Amino acid sequence: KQYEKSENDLKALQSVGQIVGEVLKQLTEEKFIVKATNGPRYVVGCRRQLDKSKLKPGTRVALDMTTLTIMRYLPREVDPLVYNMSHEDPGNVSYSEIGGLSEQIRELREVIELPLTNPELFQRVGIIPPKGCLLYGPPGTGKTLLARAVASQLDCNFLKVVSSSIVDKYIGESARLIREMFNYARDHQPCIIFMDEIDAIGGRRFSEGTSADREIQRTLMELLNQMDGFDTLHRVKMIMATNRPDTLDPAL
Amino acid sequence: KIKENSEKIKVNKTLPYLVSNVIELLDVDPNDQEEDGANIDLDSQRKGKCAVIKTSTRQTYFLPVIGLVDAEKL
Amino acid sequence: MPELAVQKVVVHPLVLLSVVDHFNRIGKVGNQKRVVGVLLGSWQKKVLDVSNSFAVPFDEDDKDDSVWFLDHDYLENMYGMFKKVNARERIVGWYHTGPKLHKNDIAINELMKRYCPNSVLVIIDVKPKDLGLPTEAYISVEEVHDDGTPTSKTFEHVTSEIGAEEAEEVGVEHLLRDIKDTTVGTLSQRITNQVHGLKGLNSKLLDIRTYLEKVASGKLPINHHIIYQLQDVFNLLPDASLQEFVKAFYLKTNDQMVVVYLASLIRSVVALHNLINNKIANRDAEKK
Amino acid sequence: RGLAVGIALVMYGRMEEADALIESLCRDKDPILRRSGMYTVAMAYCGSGNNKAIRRLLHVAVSDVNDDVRRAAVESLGFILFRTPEQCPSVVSLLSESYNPHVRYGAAMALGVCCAGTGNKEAINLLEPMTNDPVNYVRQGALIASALIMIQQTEITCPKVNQFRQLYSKVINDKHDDVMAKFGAILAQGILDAGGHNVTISLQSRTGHTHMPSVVGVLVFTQFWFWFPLSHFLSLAYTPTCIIGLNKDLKMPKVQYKSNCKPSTFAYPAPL
Amino acid sequence: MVLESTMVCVDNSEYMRNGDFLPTRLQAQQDAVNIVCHSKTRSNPENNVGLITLANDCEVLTTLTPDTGRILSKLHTVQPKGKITFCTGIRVAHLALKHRQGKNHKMRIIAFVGSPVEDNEKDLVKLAKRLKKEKVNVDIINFGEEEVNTEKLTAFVNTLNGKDGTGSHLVTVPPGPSLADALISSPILAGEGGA
Amino acid sequence: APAVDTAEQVYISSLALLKMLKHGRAGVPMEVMGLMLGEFVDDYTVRVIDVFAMPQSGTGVSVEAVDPVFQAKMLDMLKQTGRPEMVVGWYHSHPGFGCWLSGVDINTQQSFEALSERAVAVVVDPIQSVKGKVVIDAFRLINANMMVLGHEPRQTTSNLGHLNKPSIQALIHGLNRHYYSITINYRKNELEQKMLLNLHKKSWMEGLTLQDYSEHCKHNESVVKEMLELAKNYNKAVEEEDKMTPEQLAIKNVGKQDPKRHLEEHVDVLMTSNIVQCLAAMLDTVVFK
Amino acid sequence: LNAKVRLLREELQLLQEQGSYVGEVVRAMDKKKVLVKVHPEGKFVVDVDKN
Amino acid sequence: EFLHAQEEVKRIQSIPLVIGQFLEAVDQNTAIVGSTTGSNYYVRILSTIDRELLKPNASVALHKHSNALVDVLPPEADSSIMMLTSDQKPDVMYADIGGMDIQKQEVREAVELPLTHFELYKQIGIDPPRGVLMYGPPGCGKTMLAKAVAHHTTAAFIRVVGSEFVQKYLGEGPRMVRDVFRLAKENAPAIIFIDEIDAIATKRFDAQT
Repeated sequence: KQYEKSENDLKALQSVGQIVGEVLKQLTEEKFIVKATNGPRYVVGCRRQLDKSKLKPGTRVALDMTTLTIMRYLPREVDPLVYNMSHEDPGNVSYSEIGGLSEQIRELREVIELPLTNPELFQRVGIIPPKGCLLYGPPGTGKTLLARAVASQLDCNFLKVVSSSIVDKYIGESARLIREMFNYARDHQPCIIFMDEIDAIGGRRFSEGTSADREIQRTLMELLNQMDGFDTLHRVKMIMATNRPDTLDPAL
Repeated sequence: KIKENSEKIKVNKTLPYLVSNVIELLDVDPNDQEEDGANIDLDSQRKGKCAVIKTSTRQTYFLPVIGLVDAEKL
Repeated sequence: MPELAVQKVVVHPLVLLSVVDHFNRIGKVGNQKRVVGVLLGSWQKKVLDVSNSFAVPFDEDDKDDSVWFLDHDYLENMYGMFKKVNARERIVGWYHTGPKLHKNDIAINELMKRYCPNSVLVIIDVKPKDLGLPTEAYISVEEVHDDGTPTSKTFEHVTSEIGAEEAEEVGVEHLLRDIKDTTVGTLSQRITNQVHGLKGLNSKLLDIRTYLEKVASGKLPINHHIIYQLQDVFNLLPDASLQEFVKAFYLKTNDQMVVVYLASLIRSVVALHNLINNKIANRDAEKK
Repeated sequence: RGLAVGIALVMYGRMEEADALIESLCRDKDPILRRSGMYTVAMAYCGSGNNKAIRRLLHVAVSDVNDDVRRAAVESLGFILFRTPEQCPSVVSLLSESYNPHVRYGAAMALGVCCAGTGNKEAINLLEPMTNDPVNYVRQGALIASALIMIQQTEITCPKVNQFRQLYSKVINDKHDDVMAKFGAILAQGILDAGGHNVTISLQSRTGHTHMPSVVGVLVFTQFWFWFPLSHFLSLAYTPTCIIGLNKDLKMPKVQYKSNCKPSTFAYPAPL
Repeated sequence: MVLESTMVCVDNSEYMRNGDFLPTRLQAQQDAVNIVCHSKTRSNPENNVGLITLANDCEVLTTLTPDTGRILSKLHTVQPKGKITFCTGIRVAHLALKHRQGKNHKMRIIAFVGSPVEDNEKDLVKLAKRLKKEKVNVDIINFGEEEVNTEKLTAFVNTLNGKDGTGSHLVTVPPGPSLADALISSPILAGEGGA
Repeated sequence: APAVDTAEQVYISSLALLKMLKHGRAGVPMEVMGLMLGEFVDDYTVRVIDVFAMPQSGTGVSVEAVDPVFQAKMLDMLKQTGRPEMVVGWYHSHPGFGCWLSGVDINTQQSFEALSERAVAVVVDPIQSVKGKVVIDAFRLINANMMVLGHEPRQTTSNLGHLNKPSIQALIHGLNRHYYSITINYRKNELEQKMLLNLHKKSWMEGLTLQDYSEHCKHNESVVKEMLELAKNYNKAVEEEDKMTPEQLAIKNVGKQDPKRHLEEHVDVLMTSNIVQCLAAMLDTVVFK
Repeated sequence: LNAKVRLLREELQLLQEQGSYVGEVVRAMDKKKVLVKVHPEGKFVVDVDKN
Repeated sequence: EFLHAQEEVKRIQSIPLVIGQFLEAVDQNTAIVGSTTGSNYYVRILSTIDRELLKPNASVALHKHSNALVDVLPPEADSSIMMLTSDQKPDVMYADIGGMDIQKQEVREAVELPLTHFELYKQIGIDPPRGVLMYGPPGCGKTMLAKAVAHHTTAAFIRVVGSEFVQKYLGEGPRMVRDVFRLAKENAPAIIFIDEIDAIATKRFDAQT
């Protein structure tokens, strides 16, 4: 049993340190143009054996480090973080502990819960369900308790995301996580995505500030286009949570 | 025979060596993943359990993961 | 078993090479006898690319048809063995070693179908001849005869071409004391092609012609195909007609000449002076 | 290999019979036989040039890109053109341009043999680029060619003689050069100095017609590319040439002879 | 035998379906062909047997192997089409025998008869000269020409005997209930020089 | 360190070489191997008659890659052919690397060396190749010390040797440690050479063939139309082009995308095309009737 | 034409290299090493080839 | 022989290849490139390649063994993004933002009339538009006008998000801009639309980071 495990290790060492890439655009059947997840853009081949048809720009390929030929096909790109968000759906707090808020609770369902089962109900009206939910309130109310509490009771796929540390100073690395959650939800349809403390990403005019005021804006720009820009949601709903709607960008 | 193959592993186990984070754990079978067609058949996905690991040196590396390392933690 | 699944046949330089070698290798069994081998290659492809061949023992009588020996063991062991290395390559069929298509061939073919998943008849005309190709492709077709018995097994020709992988082409050049022959290329090659075409046409017409003499007297059958072909030639009556010329070629060289002269003018001073330097250069070199 | 060179050796001065042998050896499966065929014509023809022999060799080489033949044509020239010793550098000037290292090897070997006894200025310069080229055989052949012309000629005749020794030495001390070159260099040294410049290798004898042992000795010697004890054949090419007298009883008189030149300069000037 | 290449020729005739051997000739010959093979293997592991069919046109079924399995499977199948095509059986066998995976062994043909042999004296005599020159012997087990026919075969077998140390044999098996095995009468299980 | 060894000159047959290319291209990028069949003749020459492969595995060029099942199975069958051949050595391909052996690969070479010490490993490169002369090298493979001492050239005698560089200083160092490039000769002749020459007998039909007249007209039209576009630049070209400096000329008189090169190229296709089509139509007419 | 191919065999082995970089010279030192700053990688003090 | 010699060079020209981008030609023997790795190289140019199409900016291939300029790639190939929002177009037209007449007439004239037909605008005498800036209150809906025209053309609309230019992977960022712009030049005419430049490019940059 031990010998079998030992065997795969040699495969890496023969290729010398295998690297991930993606097919940018297909030049011809033999030659693809690959943009690397590691760095340089590459012109690549394919094994005789490995079919051309399988590779897609929506998905990832692997390359032999030393000759740059595609060894094989790899699955769709998803961030490590997003796998942890999907899992985080049962954080407990039942529907009993969030009561008294019940009138406001009914309003949240109309937006979030109804398009999952049937988008057909809003379709008969001849209207496309309203985009984005904003939860706001004075502190202690339980704006975050509510979003979280229903997600556990149904136990639907729910991405719970902390967005008050997702911005980093690492240019380009902050962008990817924010994109990935929208894309992912379209795939795992139906889904709900809730971002908590996105007051952080809520930006202002700034432009006399530190390096910290600068990173917030890139992320804030990205959200705008993703909602309404030329890209838009469907059955899947995106929920925001704030403390102040005043900290928010005027455009947002 | 285990010891000859592991010796190469031992040198990588010894210093210098990096820390990284796991982007995805694929964990597919060493048994047939699909019979590739085209010019010459065979399988090209003869990879065992695999992981796509991101180094902290802003490059991405593909790696076949061993079976001895517990699957659950990963 | 599959023979009908091939429209077009392509052969690597290897197969043409391999067959000549096998003939000797068996222990020099020939004359009346032939040598066969397996063809390994693709199938379930409209294009048949025969990858390799390896030697097989064989004794053939082609003057009789109730005796032949075919090695059973080799085919089977070879098909079983090969899957691990290449799952696509299977035994594609067998080559016959000339001089032409026989009815003697159906019999040998039948066995090959049973043993091997596929068969195909590639006929390589004898020991090395010709500038072009010597292989013809045939697939065994089942037809009705409206005068004899339905389900007869015969051979119908299919187009023969060549084709091979990149690495192999590169190998041919290294070994060889040129690269390839004519089929069409340069200005010289097109004209050769024309002369190549005439000697080639002439060969086809002899086959028909010798056959008619033999059918008329010596009583070889009268088939509708042979007669249909001959009649058409007289009927169509082609008439020579105008067109296809151009005069452009001269202007282009004239245009280039004026520029070529400006270059020679600058060149002249250096070229002229160099002549003296060379004779002296040889003395200096020898001295020091 | 043994049998192949041996077919060439037996001929000498019987021109016509060799024309038959060479074509047949060239057609064969064996590469070695192709090179031996050239030797066959070189010897049979050495006696007087003809057009026939050079013409035969020449067509095979141009036609094809085959290495083994291409060297053969150029090589074969020196032995046959021997009668007017200038000519071998004429044909070889066009052939030394060739990018094939084979041709380049064969160009140097040819120049070596023809010019050996009565030298040419043109022959010297042709050898220089072969030495330079980095391939192993071009270099060994070039260094041995240089020495052959230079035998029985003192190191004050021109500075080139001196230069040739320094080059040989450079290579043998070095490990940075090729093994094949170390053999050419040492051998080269060996030829130039042999018998302290009273032993010679020439195209013709001082009688006025061909000095058969010298001619024969060089060609059997040039192979060593595979198998190295082969180089020792060079001994037949080495022939002593010294003015010595004869007494009535067959012994050595200590008589004097006049010389037109100062005999002091020629007493081995400039050694290492 | 020790270092012999043997081709067993199988008879499959409309006289093999017969019930002269009890309960059926097919079965009784089936026990015989298996025995002959098990015996050679037990005798020498290096010994090999091959298969060709006498009946109809020539098919080379197996080239040289140790397998009893191949000869068994063929026997179950009957051929109403073809019986004993002797002249041809010898010729394919001689050719076949040459290429071997037990190389530089002696050359032997065992043919089972079990149908009247169609072939006349002119074929038979002709065949004997080809056999001498190639130096291959043929053995006949004769229950096929006592059943309603006179034995043509004996003269041919006698002449063939003594061309080497593994000579020919005429093995006599009755026609009526006695099976296709009465192998006791003359050697064939392994080679012997006598008749 | 002193030992009295001889080098193996590898004589590869035409049949054998071509198969080695075939296998190596196919294996890409994953490294694959196989055994060599041949004969041992003279006192150093191992000749490769033919080659077969051991399986394609991602565990390739290893002891494991070697299959006992293939080897036995072939050898019984080979006895029948009237050629049971010796295993002179083993070939492998690296299309992930050059002529520098891998770390597994050195052990694998050693196992072959135990069986027959006239064993070599030949490296076949088809996309890690820098030469179209077929980048192949031969190694017997002997230890490091032998190079360091300078013993290794004493053992090789009866060699010429050679050195090439597919991939930098690292490869050179790997090569030197081994046994460097030991000489490869080829056993070839004119019959084998003629087989490789071929293309199409179909040239017979094609030399005579000519197309529909409407097509002859399409070609003539397309070219004359094309020639008009380039013509306007051509005027400038002949008036000027005092410059001889390729970079300056390119900007000045549209020297790069030159009207001379292309217009000539165009007159030449049109002329040749019209001649062969026209010439064939007329030839056929006379002859068939 | 012969010259073009002659040149060609040498180029393949020559080209085999660890790459190139582009920088600028801030200052030279008297000893003939030059302090240059490579634009993507660090600053280096390194010598000139005068061939 | 020249052909067989050319074949030497054909084998080196193969994979592995890494893509650089050709800054300029000094000569037809040496040139300067700045590669996608995130490093620039001054490297040698071999034989059997064109510098005719490669003299102005284009993609180029280097061999990873040599780390020098072996081969060439077209200026068209290695385009980071070609199209988006013309095969992803919204179905929104001028009749779902039925009002704002002054605004509707301006967008239509600037964006639609040069894509559909460059000749007519130029014919009049007045230049066809080059750079468009769009300003106003945010509550009007600039993106929506952009949508209507995106639907109507159904070709030559390149949608690029300003965050998508910046990148974690090394050296891609300044390069990413070269690849998309260079493609607009080749498939002329085409419009490049940047949604918000008001949160990617800022008035204050601190440049300590």
